[PDB]
Amino acid sequence: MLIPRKVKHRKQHHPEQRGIASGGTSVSFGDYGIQALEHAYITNRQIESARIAINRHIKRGGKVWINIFPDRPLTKKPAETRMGSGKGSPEWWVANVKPGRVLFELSYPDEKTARDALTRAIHKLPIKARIVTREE
Amino acid sequence: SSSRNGRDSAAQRLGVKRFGGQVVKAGEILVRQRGTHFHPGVNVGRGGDDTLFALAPGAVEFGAKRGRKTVNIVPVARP
Amino acid sequence: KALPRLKQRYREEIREALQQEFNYANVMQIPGVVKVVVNMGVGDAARDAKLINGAINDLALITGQKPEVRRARKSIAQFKLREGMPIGARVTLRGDRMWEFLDRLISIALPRIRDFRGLSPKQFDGTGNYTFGLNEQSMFHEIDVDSIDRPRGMDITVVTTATNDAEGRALLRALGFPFKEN
Amino acid sequence: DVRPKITLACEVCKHRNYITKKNRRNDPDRLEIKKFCPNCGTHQPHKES
RNA sequence: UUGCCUCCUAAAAUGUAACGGAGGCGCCCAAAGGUUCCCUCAACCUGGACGGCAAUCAGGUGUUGAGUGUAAGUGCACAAGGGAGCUUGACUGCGAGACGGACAUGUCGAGCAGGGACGAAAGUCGGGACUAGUGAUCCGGCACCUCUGAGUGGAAGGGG
RNA sequence: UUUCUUGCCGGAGGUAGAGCUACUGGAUGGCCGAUGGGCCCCACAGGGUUACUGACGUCAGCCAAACUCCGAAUGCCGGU
Ligand SMILES: [Mg+2]
Ligand SMILES: [Mg+2]
Ligand SMILES: [Mg+2]
Ligand SMILES: [Mg+2]
Ligand SMILES: [Mg+2]
Ligand SMILES: [Mg+2]
Ligand SMILES: [Mg+2]
Ligand SMILES: [Mg+2]
Ligand SMILES: [Mg+2]
Ligand SMILES: [Mg+2]
Ligand SMILES: [Mg+2]
Ligand SMILES: [Mg+2]
Ligand SMILES: [Mg+2]
Ligand SMILES: [Mg+2]
Ligand SMILES: [Mg+2]
Ligand SMILES: [Mg+2]
Ligand SMILES: [Mg+2]
Ligand SMILES: [Mg+2]
Ligand SMILES: [Mg+2]
Ligand SMILES: [Mg+2]
Ligand SMILES: [Mg+2]
Ligand SMILES: [Mg+2]
Ligand SMILES: [Mg+2]
Ligand SMILES: [Mg+2]
Ligand SMILES: [Mg+2]
Ligand SMILES: [Mg+2]
Ligand SMILES: [Mg+2]
Ligand SMILES: [Mg+2]
Ligand SMILES: [Mg+2]
Ligand SMILES: [Mg+2]
Ligand SMILES: [Mg+2]
Ligand SMILES: [Mg+2]
Ligand SMILES: [Zn+2]
Repeated sequence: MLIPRKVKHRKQHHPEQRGIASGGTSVSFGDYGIQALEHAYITNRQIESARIAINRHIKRGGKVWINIFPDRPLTKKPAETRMGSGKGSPEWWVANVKPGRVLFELSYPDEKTARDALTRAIHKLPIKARIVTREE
Repeated sequence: SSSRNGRDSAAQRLGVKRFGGQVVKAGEILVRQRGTHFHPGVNVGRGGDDTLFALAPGAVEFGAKRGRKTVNIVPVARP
Repeated sequence: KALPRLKQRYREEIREALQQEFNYANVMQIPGVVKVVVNMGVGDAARDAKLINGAINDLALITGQKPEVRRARKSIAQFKLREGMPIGARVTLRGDRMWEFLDRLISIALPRIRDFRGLSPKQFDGTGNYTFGLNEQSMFHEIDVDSIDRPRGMDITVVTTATNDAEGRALLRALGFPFKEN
Repeated sequence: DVRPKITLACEVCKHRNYITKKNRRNDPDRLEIKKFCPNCGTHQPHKES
């Protein structure tokens, strides 16, 4: 449930989602990480569910890094309302992800359950992603 | 449910409207700007509203002078 | 055709003692006293500014030259203070006035201090600077006790050209204010 | 009205030439400045009506 | 909501809409005008009792982070910043030439003549460091004028 | 032919993109951490002798139509 404490302006236009991610293309906080493939809108609830999944499997050891923060807001009017008449209220905050961006980072000893937990996180995200190690 | 925004102002059509390398008349206005984006040089005067104009005939030349943007009018040679 | 006794002491023995005792490369590396500033801020002018005139009179009898009234550069709604009221007094002693005032202080006030235990050495900021604040204000002999109505503040400030704390120690101890021993 | 509109009149030829705005709360007294009156030919102080 | 001003949307000349996103305006200054001159902060470590976390502060790293009437925007430390001395150019008569416009509208401007302001003089003075603070037509009032005056002087009336 | 097109010459921008120990905000994990700018005994003197808080700094890695220490291709204006 990652939500920014405050934002200077509470509503923003439709973000551009074109191009290839340049920042955060390589993983360096730990050993293991996950890299995305397609363009997407990844929501804070999805981040929360994925982090819950990672910890819910890795248990005692290790720790998690998250390289993204869902601070981009989106509006939605309630149903049974004619279109127009101003903007709707913001419902969920999203983090726009570009291809190849590193989403989560792990540092746990053994490859078996490391890859297992990373896959556990993969299966909860809406877009394709792959395992990447610290070695290039 | 309604909105309280939606009002705006007019457009006063600001900006640089005379560029370098051309010939300008006496008293010709060069740049319309709010503050000091440009600065006066030789033969350049400043109006009440921080506009820049020419005092002499010639050709406008932009330049840089100690981290500043200044405009000048060179005395083009009489044919 | 006149020269103060403390200035005489400084130019005869204090500078040569300092010079020989720290072995400076040149002679005028001797530290020297720079400015003497005398002032105080009442703080209650936000409610009553009448006592500012009394503070001015007190300063006038203390230094002999007219003080100042200055405002506050910021507004504090919590203190019920906005920019524009005069907050305190100001006056400065310079030159012969420095030497005469330092004489008067060291020779009249410090011996008389009620329950004087000296002054600690540890109130410098590393380069020999020292301004500070006193139990009672009526202490100088130039002011009379019968005409005072409330305890206000007053000032005795000495400063140096000193580069750091070593010569601050040296010159302040040569001059001889009641430094504590620890 | 906070902002009365007062006119400035000349003396020798007595012409209501200039007009200016002022705050009567802050300026109870009359306005005293100098201006140039065109028909006179010389500067002469103006008094408000 | 209907007028005006600030920014973005506005795609690096101007422009460019929506019941798109954020805010303000129908003043103030006889000084907050003008001349000339003096000087530069705030951030900073320490404390004769209050007085402390901050009052004022000297020392002495400190190129703007304090700030420059009223929102935003641009600048301004080379000041448009603070103070002081004097004094009203918030002139008249204008206006080369320009921006700017469907049209009525808005903006700048060297120079000449009279009398001044500051400074010895050089020099500067056609409101406020700038951009919002605003309203067409008709009809009615007042001062002054070597304008006219329904057959004689006029005057009324009609004019500026 | 003053028009248009093209080559070259003289031009200011502030979009795309990228970036932050460069400003306005957002954000992940460490290190000394004196002094929570502070509390197991309040000593005017031994520590979270106790899992906190830990500022400044620092290691680094991101995001912003109303952020630009940077900044194109286009288009626009003028001359040959
Ligand atoms: Mg980046
Ligand atoms: Mg998926
Ligand atoms: Mg003006
Ligand atoms: Mg002006
Ligand atoms: Mg020093
Ligand atoms: Mg007039
Ligand atoms: Mg704008
Ligand atoms: Mg433009
Ligand atoms: Mg249209
Ligand atoms: Mg409003
Ligand atoms: Mg003045
Ligand atoms: Mg000082
Ligand atoms: Mg001024
Ligand atoms: Mg000033
Ligand atoms: Mg003309
Ligand atoms: Mg002129
Ligand atoms: Mg003249
Ligand atoms: Mg009508
Ligand atoms: Mg007749
Ligand atoms: Mg008749
Ligand atoms: Mg008549
Ligand atoms: Mg031809
Ligand atoms: Mg180019
Ligand atoms: Mg360029
Ligand atoms: Mg800009
Ligand atoms: Mg971009
Ligand atoms: Mg920063
Ligand atoms: Mg990086
Ligand atoms: Mg956009
Ligand atoms: Mg940008
Ligand atoms: Mg364009
Ligand atoms: Mg061409
Ligand atoms: Zn007259």
